[PDB]
Amino acid sequence: XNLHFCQLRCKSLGLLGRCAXTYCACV
Amino acid sequence: VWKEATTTLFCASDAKAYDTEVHNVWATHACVPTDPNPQEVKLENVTENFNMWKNNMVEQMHEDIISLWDQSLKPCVKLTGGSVITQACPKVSFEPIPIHYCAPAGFAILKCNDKKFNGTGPCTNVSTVQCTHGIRPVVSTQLLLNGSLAEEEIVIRSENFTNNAKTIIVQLNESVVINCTRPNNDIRQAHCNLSKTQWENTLEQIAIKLKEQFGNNKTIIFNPSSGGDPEIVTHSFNCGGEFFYCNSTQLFTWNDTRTGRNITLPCRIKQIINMWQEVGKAMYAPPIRGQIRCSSNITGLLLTRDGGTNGTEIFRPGGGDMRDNWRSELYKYKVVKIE
Amino acid sequence: VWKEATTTLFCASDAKAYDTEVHNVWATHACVPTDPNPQEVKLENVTENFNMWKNNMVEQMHEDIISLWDQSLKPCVKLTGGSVITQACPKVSFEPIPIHYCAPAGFAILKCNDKKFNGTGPCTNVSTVQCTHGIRPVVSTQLLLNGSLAEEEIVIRSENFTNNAKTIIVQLNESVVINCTRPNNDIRQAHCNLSKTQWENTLEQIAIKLKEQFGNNKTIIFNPSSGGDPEIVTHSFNCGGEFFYCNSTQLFTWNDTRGRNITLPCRIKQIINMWQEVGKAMYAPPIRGQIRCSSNITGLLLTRDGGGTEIFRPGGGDMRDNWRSELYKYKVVKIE
Ligand SMILES: *[C@@H]1O[C@H](CO)[C@@H](O)[C@H](O)[C@H]1NC(C)=O
Ligand SMILES: *[C@@H]1O[C@H](CO)[C@@H](O)[C@H](O)[C@H]1NC(C)=O
Ligand SMILES: *[C@@H]1O[C@H](CO)[C@@H](O)[C@H](O)[C@H]1NC(C)=O
Ligand SMILES: *[C@@H]1O[C@H](CO)[C@@H](O)[C@H](O)[C@H]1NC(C)=O
Ligand SMILES: *[C@@H]1O[C@H](CO)[C@@H](O)[C@H](O)[C@H]1NC(C)=O
Ligand SMILES: *[C@@H]1O[C@H](CO)[C@@H](O)[C@H](O)[C@H]1NC(C)=O
Ligand SMILES: *[C@@H]1O[C@H](CO)[C@@H](O)[C@H](O)[C@H]1NC(C)=O
Ligand SMILES: *[C@@H]1O[C@H](CO)[C@@H](O)[C@H](O)[C@H]1NC(C)=O
Ligand SMILES: *[C@@H]1O[C@H](CO)[C@@H](O)[C@H](O)[C@H]1NC(C)=O
Ligand SMILES: *[C@@H]1O[C@H](CO)[C@@H](O)[C@H](O)[C@H]1NC(C)=O
Ligand SMILES: *[C@@H]1O[C@H](CO)[C@@H](O)[C@H](O)[C@H]1NC(C)=O
Ligand SMILES: *[C@@H]1O[C@H](CO)[C@@H](O)[C@H](O)[C@H]1NC(C)=O
Ligand SMILES: *[C@@H]1O[C@H](CO)[C@@H](O)[C@H](O)[C@H]1NC(C)=O
Ligand SMILES: *[C@@H]1O[C@H](CO)[C@@H](O)[C@H](O)[C@H]1NC(C)=O
Ligand SMILES: *[C@@H]1O[C@H](CO)[C@@H](O)[C@H](O)[C@H]1NC(C)=O
Ligand SMILES: *[C@@H]1O[C@H](CO)[C@@H](O)[C@H](O)[C@H]1NC(C)=O
Ligand SMILES: *[C@@H]1O[C@H](CO)[C@@H](O)[C@H](O)[C@H]1NC(C)=O
Ligand SMILES: *[C@@H]1O[C@H](CO)[C@@H](O)[C@H](O)[C@H]1NC(C)=O
Repeated sequence: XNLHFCQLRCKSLGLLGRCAXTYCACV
Repeated sequence: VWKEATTTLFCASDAKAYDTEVHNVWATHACVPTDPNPQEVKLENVTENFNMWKNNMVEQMHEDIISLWDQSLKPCVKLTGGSVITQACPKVSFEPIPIHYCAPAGFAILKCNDKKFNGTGPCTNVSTVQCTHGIRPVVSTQLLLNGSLAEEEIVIRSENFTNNAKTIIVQLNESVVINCTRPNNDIRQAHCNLSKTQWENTLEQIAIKLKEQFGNNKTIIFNPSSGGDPEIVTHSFNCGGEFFYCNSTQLFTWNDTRTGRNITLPCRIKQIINMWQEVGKAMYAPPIRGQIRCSSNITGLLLTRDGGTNGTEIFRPGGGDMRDNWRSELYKYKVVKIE
Repeated sequence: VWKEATTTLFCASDAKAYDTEVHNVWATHACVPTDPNPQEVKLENVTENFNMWKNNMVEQMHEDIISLWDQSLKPCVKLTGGSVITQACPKVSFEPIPIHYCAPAGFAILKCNDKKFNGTGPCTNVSTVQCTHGIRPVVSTQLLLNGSLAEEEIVIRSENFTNNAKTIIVQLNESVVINCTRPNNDIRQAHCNLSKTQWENTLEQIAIKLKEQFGNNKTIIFNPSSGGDPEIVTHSFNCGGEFFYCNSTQLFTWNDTRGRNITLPCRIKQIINMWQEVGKAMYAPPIRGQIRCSSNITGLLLTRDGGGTEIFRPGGGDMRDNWRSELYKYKVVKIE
């Protein structure tokens, strides 16, 4: 992956979000 | 010349019909017996291009292991696309077995035997095999377990090293054993032990190979995951049918300039997991009782490098896309149509 | 280093709101006005890898032209996946206009200005542009029409020349005009005329370039299509809203040993295999009057048979290669 929610959550961490397969990875 | 082609690969294994372990059960219906008469033929004076990053064998294995898990490990609740399914969710016996992939009539599997082959480009020592070697379909993040070691030295491979978005697949040439246990008699508390000196030596040797790639003037740093789903922030894997999430901070905090004999990783067994098969979440039942223990060879790693100056490169544990796990074993193979 | 990236490209054109022609109507809603203040900036001392065969700009353009056609040219009956739809199918005015593709904020279009750039690998003369040049979205097979010419000499490009499955995109450096007419007052009978000497000269020059690629010891032969759907067996295109299927045997029967116009017999068809998606569509019979298009042949799509002789045949079918024939010098990157 849910890329937007991933971007949502990682943004909150002050990072970009990207899919790692079906998982969310922060960058 | 014979051209790369997608076909219907079939699997072979030493699965036993009398073994209720779930890989065995799946393979009993989906696979044939391991090749009783393997034949590797050297193709003299043949140079063949390979591309481990675009290999349909990987996609085929991925679909097979998805099917194995989907048939084998049923969650009590599964949430996908806002829709909920609930079902019976028995505990199972779970221990991966080696699976071979074989080409049917009209197709051949080419194998690259060049030493320290980087995964792409020309291979000068090519053979044909009827089936791949036996690959344990281990689903995990960060560390690759129970795989095949490099023959002469550590090798690192990437689709594009200069692109910080591309995963780096590390192939070790010496295994590091890791023992993970949820003790007999907090039922979700577990841990992993591995040799401190062996792991440190391993990081040191990977760092040398990263320096070879990125520049002698670089200083190499390992740091933990920057965050995301717990599946990729931790070293996650299945042991005995239970989902272990092991804190790997100690494994991935390192610099070149420097007690205890063993590294102990704290782990938790989780019931609610983000699925690797497809985007969604699943809930399994609480852990079985008794000692739950797995002893594994760490044979590789998945790493990412922080993008960019200034003289330092930072690497973190990655993974997530299980295709890279399959790729770590399938990188020397491709399928071609005999024409 | 700016990395290649997929984003929301927008289009720009000189479309007019008072023009009922269907590209104009589509562009009036979908596109902005042509950049009134274009800016090309040379990126000094930059070398950038391009890969025309994996360029999301092509996929984006494809989706846009599918939408343009889907909104604009309505068949009376459409069959996809065993399901039939029927609807009003009025005749329309149809004449492609140039469409530019532009990068939104945070992204840049890189352009490769190296001469005889083969489409992949490093480019040493790179600039940024706000938008691409204006590309007429001509849907056709075999011949590429009304495109951009190579600057210095004919160029041939392939994702892999040694792989006979890969299409060869030929970029001419001199256009050959082709005039196709369904005469005023058999309403489906049509023809195309073009200069025989110009076409023969063109084949001779392509053959030289193919020999450069495949070997001086090779003899180059052109032969007609080996068969398949009529759309790819013939040179097919839309002129004035009508679907023309032109017999191109005379264009593609050639070896290096040997009237003034070549005349290609054509037919206007109502039942077509769709290029947008797998299926078939039926349109209404031809409008009355002269239906005529005069086009510059600026490129070709070829296939090679494979197996001292190399045989080339007219190809095409996947319109992404049409877009690629114009987009090959561009890529989109994220500014970071
Ligand atoms: C080619 O690879 C095979 C398999 O590893 C090996 O036995 C053989 O010696 C190699 N040949 C050469 C010339 O290196
Ligand atoms: C782990 O490595 C040892 C050798 O160090 C080997 O004997 C054993 O079979 C390996 N186990 C697996 C599961 O690959
Ligand atoms: C692994 O490669 C290293 C090279 O750094 C070599 O010294 C070592 O002996 C290899 N492993 C084994 C088990 O030989
Ligand atoms: C793999 O090795 C070839 C040389 O044979 C090299 O051109 C290529 O860049 C290497 N792959 C990567 C990802 O660097
Ligand atoms: C590798 O990635 C970098 C960064 O995106 C890019 O500039 C370069 O062109 C890539 N190399 C290839 C061969 O695609
Ligand atoms: C792992 O277990 C094996 C026996 O199964 C033992 O020999 C080894 O010392 C253990 N390693 C650690 C780090 O506990
Ligand atoms: C992982 O372990 C470190 C201690 O090394 C700790 O700071 C961190 O909070 C742990 N992670 C989680 C998610 O508890
Ligand atoms: C280097 O590593 C040591 C221990 O491994 C750590 O205490 C220290 O903070 C690190 N500093 C740098 C600059 O890497
Ligand atoms: C690795 O292989 C050993 C031997 O089969 C097994 O006991 C262990 O559970 C495996 N590890 C994983 C993570 O599958
Ligand atoms: C680079 O390409 C541009 C655009 O065609 C051209 O004007 C310029 O002269 C070229 N530069 C060199 C050094 O060839
Ligand atoms: C095109 O040019 C590049 C760089 O000069 C080269 O690597 C490639 O093999 C050439 N042919 C192609 C891409 O078909
Ligand atoms: C065709 O080429 C001529 C130059 O020979 C040019 O003037 C004309 O504008 C071109 N037509 C199209 C539709 O691009
Ligand atoms: C086309 O290319 C040929 C061969 O390089 C050259 O002789 C001719 O002048 C070119 N024509 C134009 C209009 O550029
Ligand atoms: C080009 O295609 C041929 C024929 O399929 C193949 O053997 C070769 O590996 C391809 N080249 C590249 C660079 O992929
Ligand atoms: C094509 O039409 C133009 C005018 O529209 C004319 O000058 C030219 O001779 C025609 N060519 C042929 C081959 O009929
Ligand atoms: C190229 O031409 C020479 C000379 O006729 C011939 O002997 C050779 O076999 C040819 N090579 C190929 C690959 O066709
Ligand atoms: C195309 O024209 C040739 C004559 O040049 C003829 O033999 C062939 O039948 C024609 N094709 C069709 C489909 O009519
Ligand atoms: C090519 O461009 C000319 C000028 O706009 C136009 O009359 C002709 O119909 C075009 N050809 C096609 C096939 O769109």
